[PDB]
Amino acid sequence: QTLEQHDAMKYSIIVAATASEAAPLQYLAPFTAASIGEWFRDNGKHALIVYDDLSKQAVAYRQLSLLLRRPPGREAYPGDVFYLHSRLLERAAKLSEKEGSGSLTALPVIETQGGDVSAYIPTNVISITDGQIFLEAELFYKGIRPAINVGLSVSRVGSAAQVKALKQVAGSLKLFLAQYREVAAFAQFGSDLDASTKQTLVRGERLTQLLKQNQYSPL
Amino acid sequence: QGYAAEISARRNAMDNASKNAGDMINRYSILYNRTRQAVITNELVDIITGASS
Amino acid sequence: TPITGKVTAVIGAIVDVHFEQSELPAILNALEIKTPQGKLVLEVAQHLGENTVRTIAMDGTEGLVRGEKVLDTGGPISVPVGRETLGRIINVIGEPIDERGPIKSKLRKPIHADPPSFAEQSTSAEILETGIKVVDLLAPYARGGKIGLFGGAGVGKTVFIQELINNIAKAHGGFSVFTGVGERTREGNDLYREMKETGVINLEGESKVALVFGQMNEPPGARARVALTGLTIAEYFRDEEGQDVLLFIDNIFRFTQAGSEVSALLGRIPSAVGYQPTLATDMGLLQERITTTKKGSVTSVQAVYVPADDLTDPAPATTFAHLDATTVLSRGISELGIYPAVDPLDSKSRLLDAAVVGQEHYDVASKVQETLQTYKSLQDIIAILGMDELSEQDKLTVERARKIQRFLSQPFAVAEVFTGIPGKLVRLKDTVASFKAVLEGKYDNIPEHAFYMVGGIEDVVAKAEKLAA
Amino acid sequence: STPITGKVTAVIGAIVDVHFEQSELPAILNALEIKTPQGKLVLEVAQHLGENTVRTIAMDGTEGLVRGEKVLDTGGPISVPVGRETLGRIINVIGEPIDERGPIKSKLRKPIHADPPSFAEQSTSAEILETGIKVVDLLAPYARGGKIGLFGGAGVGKTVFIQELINNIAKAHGGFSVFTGVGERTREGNDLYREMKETGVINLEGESKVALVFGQMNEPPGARARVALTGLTIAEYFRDEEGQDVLLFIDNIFRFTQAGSEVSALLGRIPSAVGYQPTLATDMGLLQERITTTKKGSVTSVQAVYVPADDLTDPAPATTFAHLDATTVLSRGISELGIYPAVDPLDSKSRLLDAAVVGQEHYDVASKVQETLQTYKSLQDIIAILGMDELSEQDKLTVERARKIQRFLSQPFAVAEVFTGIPGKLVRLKDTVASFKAVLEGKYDNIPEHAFYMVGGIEDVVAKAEKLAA
Repeated sequence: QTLEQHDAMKYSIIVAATASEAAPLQYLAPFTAASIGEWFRDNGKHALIVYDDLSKQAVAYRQLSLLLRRPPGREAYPGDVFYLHSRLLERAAKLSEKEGSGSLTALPVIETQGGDVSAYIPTNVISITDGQIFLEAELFYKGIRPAINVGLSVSRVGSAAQVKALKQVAGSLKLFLAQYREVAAFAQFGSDLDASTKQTLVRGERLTQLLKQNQYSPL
Repeated sequence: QGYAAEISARRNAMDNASKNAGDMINRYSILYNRTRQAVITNELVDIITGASS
Repeated sequence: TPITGKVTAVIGAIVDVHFEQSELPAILNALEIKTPQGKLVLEVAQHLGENTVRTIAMDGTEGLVRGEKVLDTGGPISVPVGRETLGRIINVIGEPIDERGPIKSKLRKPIHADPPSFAEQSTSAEILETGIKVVDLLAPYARGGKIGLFGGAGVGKTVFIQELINNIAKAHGGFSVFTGVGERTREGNDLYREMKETGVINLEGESKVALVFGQMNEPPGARARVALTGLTIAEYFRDEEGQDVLLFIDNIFRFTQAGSEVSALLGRIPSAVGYQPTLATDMGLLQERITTTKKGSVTSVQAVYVPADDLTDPAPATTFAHLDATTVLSRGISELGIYPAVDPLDSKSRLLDAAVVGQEHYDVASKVQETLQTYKSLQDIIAILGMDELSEQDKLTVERARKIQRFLSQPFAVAEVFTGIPGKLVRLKDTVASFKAVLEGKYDNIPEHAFYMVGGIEDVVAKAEKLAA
Repeated sequence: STPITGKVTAVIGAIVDVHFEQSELPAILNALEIKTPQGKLVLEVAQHLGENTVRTIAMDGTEGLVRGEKVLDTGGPISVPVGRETLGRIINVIGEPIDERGPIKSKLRKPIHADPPSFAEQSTSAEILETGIKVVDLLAPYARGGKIGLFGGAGVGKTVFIQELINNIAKAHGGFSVFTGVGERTREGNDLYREMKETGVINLEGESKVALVFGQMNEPPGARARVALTGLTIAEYFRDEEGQDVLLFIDNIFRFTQAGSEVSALLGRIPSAVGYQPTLATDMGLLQERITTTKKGSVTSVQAVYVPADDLTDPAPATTFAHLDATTVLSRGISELGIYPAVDPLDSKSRLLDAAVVGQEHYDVASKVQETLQTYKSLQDIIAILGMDELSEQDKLTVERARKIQRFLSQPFAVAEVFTGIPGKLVRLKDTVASFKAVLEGKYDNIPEHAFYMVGGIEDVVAKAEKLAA
C-alpha cells in the first residue's frame, strides 16, 4: 500500500512466501525471485532485489533437512547453507556490454540475533558480501530512525560505486566522524578536555545531527 | 584549607569508587560463570545432535 | 467406519494405532478410542505406514491397555458453536466445564482450519486506548492489532491482561474471546468469578465473552490443540458471525512448549534449544488464523511466558514476526519497582509513527526515549563514581529521567486488592499533556517520592502537597 | 567382470552414491565421470560402502539426476593440465579453460593429489624477500620460499593489500606465479583479471608470467575444496619438472577450510570443534607441506586468510596461525585510525626478524619500536580517566613518539585510486632501517605526527615534515 501510494508498484514486484506458506516453498522462494531478476537482467533491464529475511530461509531449509534427516551443520542449519546462499548471491552482478549491460543488484538482509554476527548464517553472508550495513537498536532509542552504527558498516567497493560529486564532498567526512567517535568515548571518562579535542567534539555534534534520518523521507 | 579538602576529597572519592567497582566485578563474574556453563551445554548439544542424526 | 485398529503402542500421549485395513485415516483426521475413560479423542499426525499411524492424543493418556480398539471419526473434530459458546468455559472436547451443560450447536466447525489468504486481508491502523499511560504513549493499540506481552515469570501477566479486559473489553463489542492455554486453575477461577460478577459473563443475559480454559495439568498433546479449538471459536465469530472480536491467549509459550515436547516422540528432530522444527510453521499458521480479515478484525493479545527470559530463544523470536505491536514486560523493570513492569525501551507499535497518532505525540515519545537511553547509558559511570562527576547538563537530564521513570508507574486497578493501593487509569489525551510538561521540567521541582507509585500528573502534584504536610 | 559402470542409487544433494556392478573393485580418491548433457559430472570417490557401492561427493549441480545412470571411473584423482599453456589462461576446477583461449596443457596432465615431499626434500631457505613496504619489511619481513600469511579480518583494505603485493612482489619476482582464487567473488575475479591484464602480467599475446585458476564462491563446496589441490599441482610442475621458481598466491584460504568442513559434515563424519572437520590439522598440513622448497625449485606461497569476526581462537584460524611462516595481522583498531596498511605490529610476526638475521641494527630498531607502542597502548587507560595526571614528561614523549610511529606505519598503496588515490611508496630496506632509527633517536621529534602519515623512506619523512612546515 505504501508502494502504491508512492506509485512505485508500477515497477515493484513482490515475491512472497509468507510464514504460513510452506518451508519447502520458503526455501524455493529466494531462488525463484532471483530468476525473475535474471530475466530483467537478461533483457538488459536493471533491477534490485531485497532479500528479507534470509535468516528465515535458513530456518526453513533446516526444517526440511531435519525432516529428511540429513546431517545438519552447526546451529542445526544444514552444512551446505553456504552453498545455497553463495550460488544465490553471485547471480547479482552488473554485466558486461556483451551481456546487455543488465544489472541485478542484490541487497541481502539478515536480522541480527542480538548482534550475534558470529552466528553461522550471519558470518557466511558477511564473507559473501561486498558491504556490511550494521544498524544499532540503541541508536534507535537514542532517537535516530533509521539508526545506523557506521563503525561496523563497510563498503569494500569504495567510491567507485559513489557519485563523483559526493566522493569529493564526503572525503573527510569519515575522518571527522572517526575523530568524533574517539573523542566522544574519551569524554565520558570525564577527563578534562583541551580545545583540540573540543573542536572535534563541537564539530562532531553538528555532524551527528546531520546524519540523522527520519522514516519515510527520500532526498 | 581549600587545598587540603581538595586532596582529601580525591582520596575519599577514589576509595568509594573502588568499592563500587568490586560490586560490579562480582555481578559480571556471575554472568561470566553462567555464560561458560551455557556454552558448554550448547557444545554438548551439538555433539549429541551430530550423533543422533 | 470399517477403519478400526488396535493400539500398538502408547509411548507418552503419542499413541500409535494399527488399523486392520488398508483404508486409513488422513493427517489431521480424528479417532475415538473407546476406553473406560470414555472416548479419548486423538488426531492422526503421521502415517508411519503399513497401516500404523502415529497419533497425537488430545485427550490424556494413562491406564491404556495395548491392543485397544480404535474407530476413525475423521477430519479435525468439530466442536459445537453458537452464541451459546458465550458464557461457557469449555474443555478441549468443547464441553462446558462451567457446567451449564452442552452448547447449542448452530455451526460445528473443525478444530484445524486453513489460515485466510493474502487476498482476504484488511488493513487497519486504528487508535485504541488502553487506559494505561506508558502503553498509550509508546504503543497505542488498533482495532485488529496484534499485541503481545513477553511477560517474565509471574510478572503480573494475569494482572496486566485483567486490566486490559477491564478497560478494553468493556470498550469493545462484536464479541471477545478469552482462551487460556495451560492456565493456572486458581487464577482462572478468580477470572471466572470476576467475570460473572462484572457481567462479562452474564448467564441471566448473554455473555459478551466466551471462554476456553485448558489447564496446565492437561497432558501436552491436549494443550497444543487447546489453541486450535480457540482459533475456531474466534473464526466463528470473526467470519460467520462477522464480528470484530478480541482474543486473549495466556500463554502462547505453552503452545510452543507443547510443540517442543511432542517433537521427539513424533520422530521429528527437535530444532535449536528443543523447539519443534515445525516451530516456525506452526507459529505462522496460528498467527495467520489470528490475522485480520475483511470479514472481521480481531485484536489479539498473547502472553508469552519467556522461559528464563532470553528473547532470542527461538519461540519469542518467531513471535516478534507476527505482532504489529509488542509490549515486552521484563523482570528488570519489575525489580525497579515500577508497576506496570513494561519495558519502556522495548515497546513498539507501527501505529506510534508520525502524525498517525500525532506528530506532537510522536515527538514527545521520541524525547522520552532519547532521555532514557542516555540515562541508562550513564548508569555504570554514575554508580562507580557519582552523578556529580558528570556534567550539570547531564545531571538535569538524569534528574528529569529518574522522575520520568518514577512517573511511569500507575497502580493496577485489578490488582488494586493485591497491591492494596487503589488503581489508576490514565487517558491518552491526559498522557500527551502530562509527559509534555515533564519534558519541559515544569514539575521537575517536586519530590521523586511524589512521582513514585502513583498515576496522573495531577496526582503527583497533589501528593507533593501531601508530602509537604 | 562388468564394464566400468556405476548406477546412481541415491542423490541426496552433493552426496551421490553409485553402485558399481558386481565384479569390479573401486579405489579411493578417484574421479568418476558421468556423461551428462550438463557436461560430464565429476564425482570424487570418497568412501566405499562395500558390495561395489561407493559414496561420492559431486563437484557440480545434481539436478536432473536419475537413479540408474551409467558411471565411468577414471580410477584416480582428477588429471589437470600442466604446461606453459597454463601460463596465461584461466582454468577451472576440472582443468578447463574458462578464459576460452582454447586448450590448456602442454603435452602433459598431472593428478590433483600429490603428497608432501620427504623430510630431506623439505628444507627451506632463510632469505629475506623485501617488498619495499616498511611495516612488512621491518616488523615481519617476508622470506624466500616462505609461507606468508596475510591474516586480516574482512576487507579492511584486504584486497588492496594483496593487490599491492602482486604489484610489488610479482614484478620483482624472478619466477612465475599462479594466482588461485578459492571461493572469491566474480567481481573480485573480474577485477583481478582486468588488473593483471593492466599490469601486463597477463599478456594476451604470448605467455603471461602468471597462470590463473578462478574458482568462485557460487560453486558447490566440493569444487571449492578440490580447487586447492589443482592449483597446487600446477605450481609443483613448475617447481619440479620445469624447475622454474614460483611464488604461489591463494585467496582466501579460510574458504578452503570452510569448504572442507561442509563436505566432512555431508559425508556424515561427526564434526569436531566449531563445526570444523575432524581431519582439519592433517588436511591443512597436506596443503602446506606440499608447498616447499625442494632441490628442484622454490615456491613462495602467499596465502590470504580471512579471520571470521576476528576469531583467532576458532580452530580453522588457530590451526593456520601455526601453519604459516610469515604472518601479518591487520587489526580493526589500526584500520579505523586511518592507518593503511592496518597491519598491527605487535600481532605481525615473521620467522625471520630476529638479531643479525635481518641485520642487528634492523632488529634493535624494531625492538625499540614495539616497546614504544606497547607502552602507549597501556597508557591509553591512564589517559582515559586521569588524562595528564600521573603522566610524567617521559610519558608524554612516549605518547608522542608512539603517535609519530603510529602514522609512520601508514604508507600509500599503488592500487589506491578510489581507495585513496595516492600511489604506493616502495622504500629501500636501508632507508626503512634508517628512518625508524631517526624517529627513536628523536632526530624527528620536532616533526609532527602527520608528517609520518602516508610517507615512505627517510626522504619522505622529512618531505612530508617540510610540507607541513611550509
